[PDB]
Amino acid sequence: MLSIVGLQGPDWVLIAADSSVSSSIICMSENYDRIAQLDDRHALAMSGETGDCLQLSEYLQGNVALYKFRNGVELSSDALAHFIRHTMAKAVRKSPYEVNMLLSGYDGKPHLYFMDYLGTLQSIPYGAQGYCQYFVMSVFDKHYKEGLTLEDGKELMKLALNQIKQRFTVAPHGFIVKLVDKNGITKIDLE
Amino acid sequence: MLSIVGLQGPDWVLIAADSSVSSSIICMSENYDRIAQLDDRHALAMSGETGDCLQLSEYLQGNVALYKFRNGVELSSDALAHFIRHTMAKAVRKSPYEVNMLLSGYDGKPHLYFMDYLGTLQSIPYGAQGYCQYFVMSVFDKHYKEGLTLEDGKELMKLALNQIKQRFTVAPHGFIVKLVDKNGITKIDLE
Amino acid sequence: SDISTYNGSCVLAMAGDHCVAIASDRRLGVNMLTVSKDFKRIFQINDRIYLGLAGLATDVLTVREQLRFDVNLLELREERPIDPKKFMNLVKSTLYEKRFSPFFVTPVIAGLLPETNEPYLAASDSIGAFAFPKDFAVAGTCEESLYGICESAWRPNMNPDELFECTAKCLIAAVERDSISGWGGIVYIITQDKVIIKEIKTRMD
Amino acid sequence: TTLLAIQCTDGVVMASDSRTSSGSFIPNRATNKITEIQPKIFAARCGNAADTQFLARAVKNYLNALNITRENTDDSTILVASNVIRSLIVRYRQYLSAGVIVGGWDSAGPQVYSIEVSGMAIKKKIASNGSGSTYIQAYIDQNYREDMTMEEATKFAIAAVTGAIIRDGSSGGVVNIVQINADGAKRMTVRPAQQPFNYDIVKG
Amino acid sequence: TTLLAIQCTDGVVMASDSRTSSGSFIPNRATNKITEIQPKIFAARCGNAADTQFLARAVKNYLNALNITRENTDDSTILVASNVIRSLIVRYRQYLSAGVIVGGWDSAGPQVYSIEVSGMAIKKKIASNGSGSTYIQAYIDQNYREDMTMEEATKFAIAAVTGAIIRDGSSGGVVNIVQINADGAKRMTVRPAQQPFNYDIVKG
Amino acid sequence: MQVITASGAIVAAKYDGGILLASDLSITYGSMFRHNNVSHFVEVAPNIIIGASGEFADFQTLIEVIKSVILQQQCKHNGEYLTASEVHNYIKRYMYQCRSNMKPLSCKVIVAGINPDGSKFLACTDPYGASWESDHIGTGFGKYLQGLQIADVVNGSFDDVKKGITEVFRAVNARNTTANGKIEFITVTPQGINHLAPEQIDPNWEVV
Amino acid sequence: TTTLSFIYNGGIVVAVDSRATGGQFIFSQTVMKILPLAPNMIGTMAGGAADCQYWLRNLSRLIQLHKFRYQQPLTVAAASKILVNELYRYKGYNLSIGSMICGYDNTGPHIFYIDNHGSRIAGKRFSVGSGSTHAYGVLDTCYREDMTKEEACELGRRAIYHATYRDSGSGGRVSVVHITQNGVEWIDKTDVFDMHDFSKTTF
Amino acid sequence: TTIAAAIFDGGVVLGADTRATAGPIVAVKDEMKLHYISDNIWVCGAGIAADNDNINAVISAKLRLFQMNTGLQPRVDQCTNILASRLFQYMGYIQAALIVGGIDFQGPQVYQVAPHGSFSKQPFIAQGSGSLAAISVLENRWHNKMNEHDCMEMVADAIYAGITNDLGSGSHVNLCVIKRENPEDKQSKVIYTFYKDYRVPHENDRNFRLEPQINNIDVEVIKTTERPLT
Amino acid sequence: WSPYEMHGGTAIGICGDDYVVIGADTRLSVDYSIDSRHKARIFKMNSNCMISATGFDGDIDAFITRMRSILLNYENQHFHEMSVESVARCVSNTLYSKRFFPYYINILVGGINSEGKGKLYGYDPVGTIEDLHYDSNGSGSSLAAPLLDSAFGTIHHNTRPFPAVSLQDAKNIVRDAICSVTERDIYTGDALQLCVFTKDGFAQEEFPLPRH
Ligand SMILES: *C(=O)[C@]1([C@@H](O)[C@@H]2C=CCCC2)NC(=O)[C@@H]2CCO[C@@]21C
Ligand SMILES: *C(=O)[C@]1([C@@H](O)[C@@H]2C=CCCC2)NC(=O)[C@@H]2CCO[C@@]21C
Ligand SMILES: *C(=O)[C@]1([C@@H](O)[C@@H]2C=CCCC2)NC(=O)[C@@H]2CCO[C@@]21C
Repeated sequence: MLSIVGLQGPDWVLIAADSSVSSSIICMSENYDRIAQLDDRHALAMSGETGDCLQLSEYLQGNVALYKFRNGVELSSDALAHFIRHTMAKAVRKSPYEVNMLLSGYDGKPHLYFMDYLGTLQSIPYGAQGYCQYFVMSVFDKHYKEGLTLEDGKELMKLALNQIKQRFTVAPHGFIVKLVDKNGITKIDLE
Repeated sequence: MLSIVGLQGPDWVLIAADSSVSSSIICMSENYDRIAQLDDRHALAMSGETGDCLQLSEYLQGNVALYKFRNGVELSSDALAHFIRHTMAKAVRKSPYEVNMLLSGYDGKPHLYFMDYLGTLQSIPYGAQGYCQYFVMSVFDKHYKEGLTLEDGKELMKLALNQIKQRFTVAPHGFIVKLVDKNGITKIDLE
Repeated sequence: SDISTYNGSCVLAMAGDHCVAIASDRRLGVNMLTVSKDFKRIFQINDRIYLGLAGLATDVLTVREQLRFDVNLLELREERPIDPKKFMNLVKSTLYEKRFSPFFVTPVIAGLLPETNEPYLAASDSIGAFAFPKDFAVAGTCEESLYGICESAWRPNMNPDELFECTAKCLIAAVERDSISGWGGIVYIITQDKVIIKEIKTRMD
Repeated sequence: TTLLAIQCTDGVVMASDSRTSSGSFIPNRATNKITEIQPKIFAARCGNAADTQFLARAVKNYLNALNITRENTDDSTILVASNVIRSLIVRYRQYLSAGVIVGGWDSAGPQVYSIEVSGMAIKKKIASNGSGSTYIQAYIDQNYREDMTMEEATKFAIAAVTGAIIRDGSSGGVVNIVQINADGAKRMTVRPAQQPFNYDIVKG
Repeated sequence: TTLLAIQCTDGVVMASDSRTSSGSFIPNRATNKITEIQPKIFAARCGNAADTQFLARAVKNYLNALNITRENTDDSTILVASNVIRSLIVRYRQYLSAGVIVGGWDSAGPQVYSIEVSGMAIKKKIASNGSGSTYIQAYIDQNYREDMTMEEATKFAIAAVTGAIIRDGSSGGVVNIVQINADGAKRMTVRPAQQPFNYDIVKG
Repeated sequence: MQVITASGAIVAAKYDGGILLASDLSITYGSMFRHNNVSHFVEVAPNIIIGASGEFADFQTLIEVIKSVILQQQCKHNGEYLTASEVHNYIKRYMYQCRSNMKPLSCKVIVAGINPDGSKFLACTDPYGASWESDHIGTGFGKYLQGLQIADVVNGSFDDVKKGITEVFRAVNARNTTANGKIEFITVTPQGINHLAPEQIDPNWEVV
Repeated sequence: TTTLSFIYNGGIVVAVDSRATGGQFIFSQTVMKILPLAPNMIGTMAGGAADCQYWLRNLSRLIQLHKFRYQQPLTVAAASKILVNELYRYKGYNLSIGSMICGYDNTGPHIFYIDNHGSRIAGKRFSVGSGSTHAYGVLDTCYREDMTKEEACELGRRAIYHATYRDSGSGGRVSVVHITQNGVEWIDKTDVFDMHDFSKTTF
Repeated sequence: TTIAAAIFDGGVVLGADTRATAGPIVAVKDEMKLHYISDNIWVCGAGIAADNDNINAVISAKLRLFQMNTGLQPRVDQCTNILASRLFQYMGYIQAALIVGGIDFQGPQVYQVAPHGSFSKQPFIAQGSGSLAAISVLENRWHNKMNEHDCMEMVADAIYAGITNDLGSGSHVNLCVIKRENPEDKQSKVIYTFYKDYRVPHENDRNFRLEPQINNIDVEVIKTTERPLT
Repeated sequence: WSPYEMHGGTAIGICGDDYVVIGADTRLSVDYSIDSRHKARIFKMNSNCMISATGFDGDIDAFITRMRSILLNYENQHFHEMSVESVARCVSNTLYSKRFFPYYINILVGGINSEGKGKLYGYDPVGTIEDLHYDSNGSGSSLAAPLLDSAFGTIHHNTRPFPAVSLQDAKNIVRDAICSVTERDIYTGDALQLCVFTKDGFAQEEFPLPRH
């Protein structure tokens, strides 16, 4: 039930994730990077058990690199999104990966995909996995404008994360936000 | 599983409680006063369902006032603590009040009582109900000195609440701390 | 897991040479968490009767207060202190009146007979199935540990010093093998003349 | 348990086994499953032993209550016994797993009522109940005649309860016979040595 | 279901009921519960109908397999049929709730093996199985004789299976008789009109 | 683990000349006395008898396994049978294998035999695979309805051991629902296996 | 159980209790909850005792195999990754491994929290076990980066001591290990009974 | 537990082991399972020790009040009916599997009363965990009109059989012989003789014990205070 | 269906400077019934060590057979009898091989190492290994453990040196503890098998215990 929130802009994607890793009632770390950079172009925020998320992230990143090396071409964001969807569809039926993801990738066009452990793939302008969607979707609906600037995008993502902090009972102690744009995945701070 | 923490000093008691009330995954309020001032001398921090805590607090406060009015004498802290214990012992067996409390009272001597829904009454120098005890007891053990000053007491309670915030997965969005001394129960801010 | 295991307890009583010794761990634990090290499980019921309640702290206090209600009423209505056997039957009645909603405490009555001054141990289960061991009466989550150590260690005719010696050592051995019990011990040596309340040091882990 | 009450022309033959079973253990091997409710009214008991004994004692109480305000104490007593057995079973159907065949003699003559564990009371000329009655249902149907006298019915009931004892693990021991006529009730015990059949009937 | 195979001096009489029951509904009222494994080897089937029919077809396969490498096809065939029934039941005890009485004639003569639902195979002179066999256990013990011929055993088996049909709801319909001698197997069907007893035997 | 067609109690006890095993010849279907004259013991070797209390289908499967293995080792050894210790060890390992496969043979299996050295060997393997060698072994209610009637006379004279086993099986017939019929006695002596005439061990019925 | 490990300027201090207890009974108070893996790497044992001991000695075997196969020793990240992959392959088998892979490699100090569940979290301060919350409270309240070796070892020792006091599952003796570039150093096993200050009346 | 009461020619012999277990551990090695009901009636009980003790005390009080008000000797079938009704009204929750053994005008009577209230008059009865090991001896050695000593030995041997064969039973064999003070006089006073530890199995005693008790635990006393006992 | 019989019975091991004294009750029993009054549970694995298993007897026999198989394989493939420490590691790995179908047996591996020093190793059913000066396993483990703690004080003070208890004194301690367990644990009883591993080899003694 970890809070990962994606926000797609005209030429960027702000992908944020709960940075607090936990063991039972203990917050083991306050800066755990739950967003997985499968490629230099794609950051996969993952909500789920830390072990399942780590193993799935490593598998997907290894497969993306293997596709890049086997064939001298990098996966697209639609191709990678559907590869993740195929992986999750295989898993659910046999040996399920219990991870709900937001795949944010920039391959010349911004892309944000709502993915879940079952394998529902949907390109979204904004979304979230965990209970944070119940808190952030409305704010996006209330404040997202087409053609949103990157600064307005950071403001809107900050608003969504602040809503997670304020209204979600299990408030993440912090978030790690990453900007996925033509320059790649860069970790940022929203203040 | 709400975080209430009590700390008894030489002539004062710092009783703090989770100030975040909640409905399901929603933090309804961020300043809910979970500490119940049954008397002008006794503040009862309560951890449990908001309804059970409110009803038990109102019953105990009404009974304390009724004792003060029926007889021209106020209940002691031991007498009030054992009255609460009797109430909880009655409840557990028939119609249980699912509230774990810390009764902090000053009747010329500081008193802090660890009370639980079952009815275990124990005078304690410091304690906590909820999962916060797993995080704060050690800090008290590590940093509590007999004859602790009120400022050192506030520092130690602040340390315990900071440990709750940092290491407890469900970190309370804030705490309400009350000083129970010869001047009564005064709400304070630990910064 | 279990309600009795909620509050770890370890109460022992031993019979000596015209003297008894009731020891108890001093820990108020909540399952695996230590809440206090100053929890009183042994209570003086009469000048020559001590009751250690090994079990749920809630029911330790409830049973202690209910038996102080019964013993005080008996001594007021009879102008006489309650006998160790009379108090044993009183505790048996108190527990069996709640037989079907039992108190989760096992009582251990360590007393001296009013005239002969002989040791009187009487440990029951949650519902007053009292035993009357001439050697040692154990109770609490350390029950197996206490039984094992006291079976080998207890010897007949122990004077107050030797009786304290095994009560303390044997209780220490029991509590140090019980995770939810320990954090200090208290041993009440009841003799003809005096009650010696020695707080013994056990492991605090 | 094997219960077999036969309402004859000249009396009632209540045959029963004597085996109380706790699983595969026989706590009582000489059980009196037919309880003397009244000198000429008996209750053969099957199902839970405690429930059936409570039923017998409660029916003794109910039949004495029937006599509080009346002087014809031997009138409709068997029918009332069956009715009270049935009302206690239906009233306590959740807690009482008891079936009772109440048979005897009263002003109305010989009677045999089979109250089932469900609480269904039926006046029966031939009534059987218990686990062992199943094994002897066909035997009874082939060997029971309406015209059997109390001695003929006693022999047939001994044979049937012996067959049930042989084929049922829950049924065993001695054949407790009660012969109730107008004069009174005669108890008999048919021990395994005096039983007409043995385990040797199995496989020929 | 009532199964009753009798190993006579001059053959084997396999009597069965014809009632397949799905709870209180009878999907098949004329069931052939005795399956012709071989011309002189038949399997009376009780328990789950699907499991018993699979058992019959698998035993046909196993007995044909027994004949792949041998020419004495009528030698030890009944014992092997019982053994394969028993090995399939124990092998599939979790999934097959099947009891089978396999009887017939082979080089060893007439034989009747009762393989229980547990998978216990016993060569029996008189074998019975199914819910209805319980009601007729005592009847069989009282009326079965080792010296009965195939006709005497056929009459007795018709009577016993008819009694079971009457007293058992799970057992009913016609009495499927199979008479296996050295010459072969003769099937007979005793319809309710031709059955010796009726429901009227109940209560006399 | 489930018992349906069950073999009744078995009481085996070593006496001077060998091992005396008693058990009814009745298999019970639940509580019903279903089969009579069915010996609960199977002579797997001239000086090795094997009985079992509990599911008799699992004891027929175990006897099939035992006979197959004895036949294998007999063909290998040109007629020589496995010893009672070897047969019981194989039963212990096969019943533990069945338990480990989660398909236990729900029968407590007594192996009573004379080893070639002449030492009486009486051992038991429970459905779970726990095996133990003892001078006297009761299985089923023969274990429970025993007391000191066997232990006091075990390894004693044949008459004393026979009387003790007869007392135990009188108790069994009296207080075991599945106890039906004659109690067969089998003497496994170094001179072979002798099936003594089955005896009706009547309970004292003057209780009524 | 209570195991802790923290990276300060001078190295990695790993302090562990020694209590194995199931239910109420204390099966042991001398359990070694630090299993060496490499000359400058150890793995802590928390949760299931058999699981942690088998998988940490298996990880030691794999580290030795890698060092002999390839001259470069297996790093602390690589070792923790091996362990976490092996443990995740047994997800759903109810393994219970809580284990901090604390080692000094070519890239410096590294603590990786490894769990049966497959979580592999890098960090400079971890505590695993029933009493790990108490050790965390003592650490986070008293931890400094510039503590001397003695100060850091005493911090870990006192955190384990407070965990043993407040947790029934923790007890025995604090085995303290100091891991530096040079290699694993086993500081001492200090009985928490001696660490308790009985002059205090509050605990 | 192993409790066994039989009826001999002159009376009743009840017997019980003296081992109470708090699970797999022997809490008591001298447990009293033979409960005095009245001068003529003793009940030996199994099941829950508290339930047995309390129900036996309650029925003993009921029959003492009966004998006081009415001047009548309590009847064994009367005690058994009261016990069975009480156990039935508690639906078996009072786990007191009792064996009533007494002598009234109807002679020596032994009744069993199951925890659920099912009673039964039987010549010899064995209840408890070792009830089967005991009943075997009772099955083989009880006969009509046996003398007092043979019934005493039989009941003690049945309790010993339960002791040895059953883990829940052990320690000593306590007997209680209800008998008429003058056996030839059927109207003589019904007295009882309780043979505590009638059998003390020597093979079941503590056979070893460290004469120098080795102990390396040292007691450190935090605080000592002495208070008068008055 | 639970594939274990949860057999009771206590084994008390005490490691010495040059000896190891494991005393286990012979009795095999579960559910108020004694399957075997005598059923040895301490086995001489080789000339270096002995294994004492308490718990399910099927699993005791299976694990002891597996350990004998592995020690024979080690003797054949590594040309010497497996040492007590090597046997201890092998016991840990053998028990863990069934981590998901555990042998429900608690193991005490007591032996004499190449140094001549006593080596006792305690185990749980899932294969936790622990080099111990003393240990107690089985139904009376909770009973017997305080006895050993008092005899040695190791639990009371973990870091103090283990007292130099003589071989005969350790044998007496194990006997007394087993007798106390027999007095209190119903499952413990019948005969005590007191095995001692020393430089002189494996010695065995049979002491009666209360049958009841
Ligand atoms: C018979 O019904 C039976 C006996 O206990 C019987 C009960 C009523 C009269 C007293 C004895 N009841 C049972 O629970 C068993 C199982 C089937 O038959 C029993 C022996
Ligand atoms: C009989 O065994 C029965 C029949 O369905 C029967 C099965 C085997 C042969 C074919 C028809 N099996 C059942 O499940 C019902 C309940 C008892 O008897 C049945 C009618
Ligand atoms: C006997 O049944 C037993 C004893 O505690 C017994 C109880 C009633 C009379 C007092 C002593 N009850 C038990 O709970 C244990 C289990 C085995 O039998 C016991 C020893």
